[PDB]
Amino acid sequence: QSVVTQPPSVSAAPGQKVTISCSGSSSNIGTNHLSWYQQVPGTAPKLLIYDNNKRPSGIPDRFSGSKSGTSASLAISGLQSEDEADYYCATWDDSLHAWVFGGGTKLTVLGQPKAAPSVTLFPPSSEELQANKATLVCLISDFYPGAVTVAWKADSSPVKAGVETTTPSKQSNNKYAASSYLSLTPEQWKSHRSYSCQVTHEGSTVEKTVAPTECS
Amino acid sequence: EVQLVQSGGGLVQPGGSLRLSCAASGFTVSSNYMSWVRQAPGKGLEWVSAISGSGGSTYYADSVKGRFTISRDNSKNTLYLQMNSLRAEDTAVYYCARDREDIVVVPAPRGYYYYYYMDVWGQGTTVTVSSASTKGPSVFPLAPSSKSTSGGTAALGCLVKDYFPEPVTVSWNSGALTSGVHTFPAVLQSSGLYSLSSVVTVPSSSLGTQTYICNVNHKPSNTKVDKKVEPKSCDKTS
Amino acid sequence: ISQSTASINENVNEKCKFTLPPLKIHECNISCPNPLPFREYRPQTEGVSNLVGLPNNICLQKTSNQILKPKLISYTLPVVGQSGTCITDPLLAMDEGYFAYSHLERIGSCSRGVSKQRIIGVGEVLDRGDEVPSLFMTNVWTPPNPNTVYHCSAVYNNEFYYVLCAVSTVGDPILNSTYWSGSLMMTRLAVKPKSNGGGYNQHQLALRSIEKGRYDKVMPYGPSGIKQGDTLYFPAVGFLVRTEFKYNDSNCPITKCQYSKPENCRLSMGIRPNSHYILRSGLLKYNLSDGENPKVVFIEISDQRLSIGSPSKIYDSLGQPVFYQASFSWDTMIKFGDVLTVNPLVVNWRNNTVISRPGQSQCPRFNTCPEICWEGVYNDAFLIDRINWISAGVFLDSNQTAENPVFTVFKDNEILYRAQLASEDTNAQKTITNCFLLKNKIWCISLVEIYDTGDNVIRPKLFAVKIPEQC
Amino acid sequence: SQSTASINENVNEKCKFTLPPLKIHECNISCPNPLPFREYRPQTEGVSNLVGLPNNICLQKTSNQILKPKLISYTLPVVGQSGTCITDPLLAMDEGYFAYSHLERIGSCSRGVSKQRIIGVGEVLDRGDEVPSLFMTNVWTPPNPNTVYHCSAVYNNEFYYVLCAVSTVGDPILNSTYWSGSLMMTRLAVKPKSNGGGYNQHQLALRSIEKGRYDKVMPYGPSGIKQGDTLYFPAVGFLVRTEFKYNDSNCPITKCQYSKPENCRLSMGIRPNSHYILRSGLLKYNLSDGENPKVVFIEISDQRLSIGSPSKIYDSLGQPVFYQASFSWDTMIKFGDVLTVNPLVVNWRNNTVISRPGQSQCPRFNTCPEICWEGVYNDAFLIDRINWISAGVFLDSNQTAENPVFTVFKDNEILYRAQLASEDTNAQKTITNCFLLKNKIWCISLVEIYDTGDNVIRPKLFAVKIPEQC
Repeated sequence: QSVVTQPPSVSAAPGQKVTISCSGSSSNIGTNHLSWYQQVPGTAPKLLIYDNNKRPSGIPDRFSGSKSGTSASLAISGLQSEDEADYYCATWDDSLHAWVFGGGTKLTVLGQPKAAPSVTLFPPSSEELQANKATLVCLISDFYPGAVTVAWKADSSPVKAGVETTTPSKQSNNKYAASSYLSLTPEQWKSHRSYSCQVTHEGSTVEKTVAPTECS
Repeated sequence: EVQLVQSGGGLVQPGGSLRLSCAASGFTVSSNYMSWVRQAPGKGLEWVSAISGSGGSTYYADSVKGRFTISRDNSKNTLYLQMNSLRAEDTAVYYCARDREDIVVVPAPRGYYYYYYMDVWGQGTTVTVSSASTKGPSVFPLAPSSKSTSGGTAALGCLVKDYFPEPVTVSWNSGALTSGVHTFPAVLQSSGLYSLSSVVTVPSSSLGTQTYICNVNHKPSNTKVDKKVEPKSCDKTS
Repeated sequence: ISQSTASINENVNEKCKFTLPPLKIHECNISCPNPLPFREYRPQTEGVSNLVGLPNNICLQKTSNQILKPKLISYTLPVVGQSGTCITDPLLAMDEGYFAYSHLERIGSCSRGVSKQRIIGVGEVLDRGDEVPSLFMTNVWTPPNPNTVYHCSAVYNNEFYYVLCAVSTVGDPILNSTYWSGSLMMTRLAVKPKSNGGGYNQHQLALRSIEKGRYDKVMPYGPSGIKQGDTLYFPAVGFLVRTEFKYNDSNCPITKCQYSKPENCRLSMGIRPNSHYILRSGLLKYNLSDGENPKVVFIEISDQRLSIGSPSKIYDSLGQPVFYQASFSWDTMIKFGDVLTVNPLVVNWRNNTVISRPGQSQCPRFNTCPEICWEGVYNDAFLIDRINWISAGVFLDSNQTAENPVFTVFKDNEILYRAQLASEDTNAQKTITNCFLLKNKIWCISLVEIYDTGDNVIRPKLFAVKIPEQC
Repeated sequence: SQSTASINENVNEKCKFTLPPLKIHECNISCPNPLPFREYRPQTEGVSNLVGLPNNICLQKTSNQILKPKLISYTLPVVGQSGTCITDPLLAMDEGYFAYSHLERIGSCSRGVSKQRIIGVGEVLDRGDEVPSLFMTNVWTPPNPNTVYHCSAVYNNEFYYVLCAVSTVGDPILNSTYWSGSLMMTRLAVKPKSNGGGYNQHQLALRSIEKGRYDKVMPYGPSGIKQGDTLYFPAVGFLVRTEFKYNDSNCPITKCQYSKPENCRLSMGIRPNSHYILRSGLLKYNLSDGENPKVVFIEISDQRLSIGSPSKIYDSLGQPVFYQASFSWDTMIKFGDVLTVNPLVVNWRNNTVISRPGQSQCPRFNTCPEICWEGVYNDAFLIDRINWISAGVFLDSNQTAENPVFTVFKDNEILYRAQLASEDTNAQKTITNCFLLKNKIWCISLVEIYDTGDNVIRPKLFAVKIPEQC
C-alpha cells in the first residue's frame, strides 16, 4: 500500500513546541484531507485534528495541524505529561480505497524529573542449558522518560534475531523500565566470545558485557 | 453517551475464525460508515475493513481481502466482523470506529470538499491467534554478574519463563518484603508463551546475610516452585 | 402513317403506365365515417423537435410574476431507487427529440463509494401522456470498468447518439493530466433500438488517431455537441503545455482593477498557477464520412475572451450553433454566444453582464477582474430566441456557495423571469439545460445535480420547464 | 391495322387501372415492434395487490379537494402519428402486473382503418417519486387487427392470460349470428426472457368450449380473476332468444308507468328482435385440465338480470368482486361480492349514487325497464371491504359521455370526488384498478379522454392515491 511516513520518535522538553510531520503520496494526502490521532498505549485511539486544522469538541488549542502539498504537519506546543503518546496521522486514499494511517510518532515529552537510564545484566545458570535452552536476561529501569532502545552485540555483530525488547513500563517509582530477552541455544551460547546488552536511551548508550563463563 | 463497545474477542487457534461484535450506543450505525482498525503489539495502527453507511459496500485492506467479512445488524445496532482463516499476524486489538464523513458542496470543478475522519472509537478487544495451554512456569534463579555482585546494590532475581496464561504470583520470602521488586511485563516469546523476570535491589552487604526466597506461584495450574536465590560468582570449570 | 401510329402506341405505353411507389394511407386524404381532423401531416411536428423555425412567442417583459412552472420529471431517468447510491457526473444531450444521458453510480458515499455503474443511456424525449415532455430511456450502455470512463459528451446523428468519453486509468484526467494517456472511446447508441440489433443497438467506435496539432492531449469536455451534416462536433478541451502557450501578457484586461497583475490571465489558464498543462477549450471534429475509422480533429477555440478550458457546449438553436463555455476562472460572467465559424472556432461571445456563476473565495460571482482561480460550476444556458436574443438555463444564485438552483430567462443585460427549482440552501452543482419544441412550444428540460442533505448523496433532478407565452 | 386497335384496347385495359378493392379482414397488417426494449428502470420495487392490512383512507364525506390524481405516464409511450386514434382499452391489474391492449386506428376512432392491435403486459412499478405507473415489459401484436375483438385478461403465475375473440364479421356483438364463435387465448409472460418465444408470448387455441346451453360464448370485459389454477374471465354468452326463459313477473316494473313488462326480456339482446340474447357471466378455464383445457362458461345468476355488458370480476380484499357494466335499462352501478363463482350468484350492491351516461332512452339514474342498448363501462374497484367503500372513474353527465370524475363512494354516499379533465371533456371507457404501493391505496385508472380539436387520441392514465387524511 502507500505507507504514509512520519518521524517515528521525536522528543522535547515540557512547555516546548514540537511539530509532527506526515508525508505521503499525492493520491492520499494531496487529494484527500488528513486527520490526526493520539494514542496513549493501552488506551483507545483519540481524535485530535481533522480537515488538517480543525478540532473535535474538547481538545485544547495546543494541537495545531497543517498540510502542505503531499505532506502534512501536527504542531504540538507546550508539552504536558499526558501529551506523551503515539501520534497517528490518518487519511483516505482515493486510489487504494482505504484508510491510510501514519507510521506513528512516539512523542516523548518529559513532565517527571528526567530519569538517568540504569542498565543491569544477570546471566542464565547451568539449569537453563540442561533444559536445552539458553536465554539472556537484561534488566533496565529507573529511567525517565521512555523510548529506550536495547541493542545486542555478540563480538560486535548486531544481533536482533531472538531479541524481544519490552516496552518502558511504569513502576512503583513511576519511572520507565524495560526488559530484553535473547532466546538462544546452549550451543549458540558457547559459540561466541562475549554478549553485550547495548542500551541506548535517547542517546544515553550503556553497553554491559558478560562472558560465557558465568552461570547464575 | 456516544460510544462503541466490543465483545467476542479472545483466544483463537490459527486458521480458525472469530466473529467480533461492536455494540453501538448513542447513534445508529446505519447512517455512518464503520471501520475496523487493528494494532499488533509493537506496530502502529492498521486499517482493516469498512462497512458503508446505508448501502452494501464492504471495503477491505489488501492484506485481509478475502479472509475477513464485515457486516452489520441494524436491528441489533451492532457492527460485526466475520474474521476467517486467521493468520498469526492478526494477533491484535481490533477497534471498531465509525467513519463520520463531512461533505459540503463547493462552487468548484472538484465539486465537493469531503474531509473525512474517524471519531467514535470502541474499546477494542484482543484477537490472540496462537496455541493454548495451562503451562506452569520454568523457574530459574537470577544471581548477580561480576559487574553486579561486588557493586553497591545487589540486583537479586528469579527467572519466570515458559508459562501460559496470565497472571503469575511471584513473592519474596512469602511476601515478607515486597519492596523494590521489579516485576517485569510478560513478553511474547516465539513459543506462544509469556516469560518474565522478577529482580529486587537489595544491598550487596545484605548478600549472604538475609535470606531472600523468590516464592513462585501459579494459582490456576496449582504450580509453586520455591527457589533459593543465592549469590553466584563465576562458574569456573577452569 | 403506321410509324406515327406506333409513336402514339409508344406514348400511351409510356404515359399511362402506373409504376409507382406504394401508397401511403396516412398521407392521402382518408374519409371514414364520423372522422377525426386531418389538420396537418408533417414529420417532427407530432413529437419533440429542435428549436428551429419560428416557435411560439415567449413572454418578453421583465416581470415579478411566477410564470415558469417547473415540473420534476426526474423519475424518467435512473436517478431514483435505493438511497444508498450517490449519482455523479450527469450528462444530458437533446437533438430532434432524442436524448442521451450518462451518470456514474456509486454505492454509499459520494467520495469513495464503490463505483457500481456508468450507465450511458439514450432514448426519446416525448410527451408520455402526462402533458409534459418526459424522457423514455430505452438503450442503455454500461462499460466494463466505470472507474475509467470520464467526461463523456454526446452528439446525435442519423438515429444514433454518438457518445465520446475519455478512458482514464489515472483518475479524472484533468486532475492527473500529466500522466493521462489521452485515450478516448466513442460509444454509438441507437435512439430507436431494434430488437436483436447486435451492431445497430450499441456499437464501440475505435479512435486510434487524433488530430491535435500543437496540443499534447485533447479530451471531450462538456455535455452536448452538434452535428453538421455528417460531422460531429464534440465540445472539448485542449491540454496545451504552458511553456508553449504563446500569449502576449499585455493582452490581459488588468485595467479597471487595482489588484490584478499582467500575469494572472496567463497563469489561470491552468488548474493551478504552475499547471503543466493549459486547458484551452474547443471542439472535436468527427466527420462520419471520412472513411473507415474517421479521425478526431481538435479545433482550438479563438482567443477572444479566452479563459481556461471549462466544460463546453455547442448546441444547435434556431439555425446557427451556439457555443457555451463555463467560467472556471476569473471571467465569472457567462461566456457563451453564437458560433460565427466552427472550423476555426470563433464565437461571438455575448456581452453578458447579469448571469454569472458562483465560485469560491478567490473569484466569486459577478467578478470580472483577472485573478488566479480554478473556480466555478457548469451552469448552462440554452438559446431560445434570436430576434430578441433571449436565453434560458439554471444558475446557482449565490455569491460564493453552490446552492439555490434557479431556472432563469435572461437577455445579455437583463433577467426577465426566474423560477427557483428548490430551496435557497439546496446545494446544487452542475446544471445542464436543453430546450426544444413540443407542438411549437419551447419546453426546456433542465437537469440539475442536487445534493440531498438527508441522504448525503448527489442526485440529478430533471425539470421540464415550459417557457411561458404571456404574463 | 387490326393489330393496332387490338394492342390499343389491350393496353388501355391493362396498362391503366390499378387495383380498387380493399380486403379489410384478410390482409395481415405488419407494424414494427412497439416496445422492442423495456424502459430502463433502476430495479425499483413492485406493488402488491389490495389485500389484507387495512391501510387507512379517508372514509368521511369530505367536500375538500383531497384526491390528487397524478396524470401519469401512458402505458405504451410512443409518438402518436397525426389523426391516428387509439381505441378499445383494456387495463387488468393483479399482483403487481398490468395487462394492456388497445386498437391503433387510422382515421376515425369508431369506424376508421385499424392499423394495429396492441396486447401488452408489464409491471406496475413505482415510477420513482413514490407514485406508481405502468412499465410495459411484453407486447404482442396480432397479424390482423381487424379480427381480434373483446379481449379480457387474468394474471396467474408469471403469465397474463389474455383471452380474445377472433372474428371475421366485425364486432361479434353486432354480427353475432354470423360470428363463428372462435376464441383465442394469448398468454403473455410478465417477465419476458431473452430467448424462448413460447415462454414469452403464447397463443392458446381453444378447440374445446363448453358453451353449455349457449350458442356462442366470448370474453367481454377487461379484467378477470384467478382462483388457484382456474382463470375466470368475464364473458357474455349468446343464447338464442326464444330459448331464453324469463317470466315477465320478474321484470321490476312497479313504481313505473312507462315500462311494458316485457322490456327486461326484450333488452337482453341488442335490439328487441335480435337473434341472440346477451347473458353476462364468466369463462372458467382450469389450467390443470391438460394440453387442451376447455373453457367452461359460467352464466351469471338470474337476479337483477340485465344484458350481458362488458364486465369485470376482480379480487379485492380476499373475496372476488364482480363488476358488470350497465348497458341496459338498469343504469345504476351493478357490482358486488361474488358469493360463489361456479354457480355465479352475486350480491349486487344497492347503489343509489353511481351510474353511467347513456342516450335519451336510458339516461343516467335510470332503474326502470326501457328497451335500450346503451351506456359505458365505468368500473369501480373495491378499496375498503369493511365499510364497503369503492373507487372508480365515473362520467358525470346525464346524457353525454363526458366529465370523467374520479370518485370514492359508498352505497348511499359519494364521499369525495376528483375531476380528471374539464367538464365538457368527452370520455368513454374507464378502467380503475386500485392496489397497494407501500401500503397506500393507489388507483391507476385509465380514462379514454377524447380531445376534440387536437391531441392525437389516446387514453389518459391517472394514478390516484386514496388519501389517508380527510
